[PDB]
Amino acid sequence: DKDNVAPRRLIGPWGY
Amino acid sequence: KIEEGKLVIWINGDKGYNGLAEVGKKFEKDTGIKVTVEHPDKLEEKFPQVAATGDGPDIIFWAHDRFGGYAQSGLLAEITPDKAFQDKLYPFTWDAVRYNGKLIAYPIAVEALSLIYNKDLLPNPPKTWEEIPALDKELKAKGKSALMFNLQEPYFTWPLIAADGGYAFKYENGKYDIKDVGVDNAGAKAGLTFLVDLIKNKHMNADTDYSIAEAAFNKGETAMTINGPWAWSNIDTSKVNYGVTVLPTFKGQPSKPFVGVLSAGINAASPNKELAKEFLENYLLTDEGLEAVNKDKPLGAVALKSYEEELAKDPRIAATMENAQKGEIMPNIPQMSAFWYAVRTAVINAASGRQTVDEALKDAQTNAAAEFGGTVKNYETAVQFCWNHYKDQMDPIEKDWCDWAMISRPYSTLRDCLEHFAERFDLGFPNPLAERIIFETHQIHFANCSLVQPTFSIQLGVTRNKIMTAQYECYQKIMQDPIQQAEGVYCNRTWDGWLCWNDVAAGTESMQLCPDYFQDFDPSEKVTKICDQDGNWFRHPASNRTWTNYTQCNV
Ligand SMILES: OC[C@H]1O[C@H](O[C@H]2[C@H](O)[C@@H](O)[C@@H](O)O[C@@H]2CO)[C@H](O)[C@@H](O)[C@@H]1O
Ligand SMILES: [N]
Repeated sequence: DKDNVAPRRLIGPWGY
Repeated sequence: KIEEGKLVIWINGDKGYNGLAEVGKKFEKDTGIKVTVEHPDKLEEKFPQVAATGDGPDIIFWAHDRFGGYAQSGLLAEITPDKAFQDKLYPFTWDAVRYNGKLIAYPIAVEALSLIYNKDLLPNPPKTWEEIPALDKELKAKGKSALMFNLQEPYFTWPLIAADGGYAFKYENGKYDIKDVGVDNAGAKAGLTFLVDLIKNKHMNADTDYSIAEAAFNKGETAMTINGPWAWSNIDTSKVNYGVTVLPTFKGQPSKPFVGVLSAGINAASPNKELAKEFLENYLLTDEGLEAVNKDKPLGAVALKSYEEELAKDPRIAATMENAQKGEIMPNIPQMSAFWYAVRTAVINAASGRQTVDEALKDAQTNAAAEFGGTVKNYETAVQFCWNHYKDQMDPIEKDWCDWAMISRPYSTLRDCLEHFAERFDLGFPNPLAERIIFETHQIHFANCSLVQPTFSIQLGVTRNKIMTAQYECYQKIMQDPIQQAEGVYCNRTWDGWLCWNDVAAGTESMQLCPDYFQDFDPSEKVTKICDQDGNWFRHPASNRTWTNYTQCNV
């Protein structure tokens, strides 16, 4: 199934 | 530029630096030499940066595993303890700081992780990892949890990964074979799968770090943590009724913590090398010196025989050494930096779903091996490694280059390799060289494909397939358009990792809908990307990395 949770690291300032 | 006539000392922020400063005050009283103790962030990475230019501290403290790398880089002074001094410390502590037959640092204390449990919440600790889920279900009904520990540093997960067969390097007949690595094997996968299952089942949270786990344990919110002797001081302050005990078994086998020897090296560039020797031999590595440090933050089982005998009856130290006996002494070889970065990446990516356990450990071993053998030294050589690996997978399947079922895993692995090494060399992903490599595969491998969209005649998982499909569409069309697509000064088209952005006019806050990649993304919410007045994409001020704003997607 689709991943439950977006990775927080990738939303934060060192992410995408 | 290190100052003559004083000592600057670096030690990690979890250690007894106030106690070490007291030793420094006694030194100053006898010699007139001022001792400054500092605890910079990331000191194990900062030391090689600054010492490489003849700068940094006179003395560096860290576990022994980092010291071979420092020695190989020429950053350490030779240490010259005479035989009478060596006799005062345990032989096995000297062994931990012996690299290529030479003593490269002074050993201070033996550290191993233990299970720490709240005896009021949990009268008997669990013997097994397998029983922790059931225990968490009981505690959740009372507003508590079973277990919290640092999931950001692989040191804390290694005991479970090693239990069923994970290892770093084969050590036999006194030598390490760095071509025989135990990160990608059935035992490592079993352990990391158990950890990822604890997270998916909401027994643990992928974002938990050292400070979150310590606070939860010390406030009585969680029944158990995993930590070393240094942590006992703050638990004592908290007044939690705690036990320090053997780590739980996994598949009936002991947890195998990587055993550290806290060690002190002298900076090759120090003009204070004799002062440093005097401070370490005649002030720190005495009963009085180790007592001052230990009273601040417990050291564990100290390297000095006389003081180790004095503390030996502490049951917390007994449990430490029981866990140490079941684990392995860390190698001190130069390959340990690349080893830890790779396992850090595997644990973080698997815990957060960015890779499966099998992808995470397979990529960690492949990418670490690229550093272990000296091929990869910088991002330019990393990118050539990633490209060569990819070409080796693509060359045999040329007839199927337009088949997503055949090229999607190689294409995904190329992106993971470029991202692994970008973070390794403190670059953002995406970055100009990575964009150029992905553009090249669209020119060489996919140029004859009739569609922008992937077509098809263990596939990627649902989320990764959506992300890579979107990436492929971006590079098939927007990235390859031969001419500028926004008039005047503009921010250049880019794939940001999740979404495709066209050329955008200077001075625009570009907007798209949130992608459907994650169950916690609202597909009606907005993503923003700011193009500044100079045609440069916004960089987040905390990182200075080019940054798309996904923050509204999961509010
Ligand atoms: O997480 C990888 C990290 O593990 C070890 O670092 C330990 C250190 O030994 C302890 O004294 C304590 O400070 O916790 C650290 C983990 O955050 C290795 O010594 C280190 O090189 C490695 O990067
Ligand atoms: N981002």
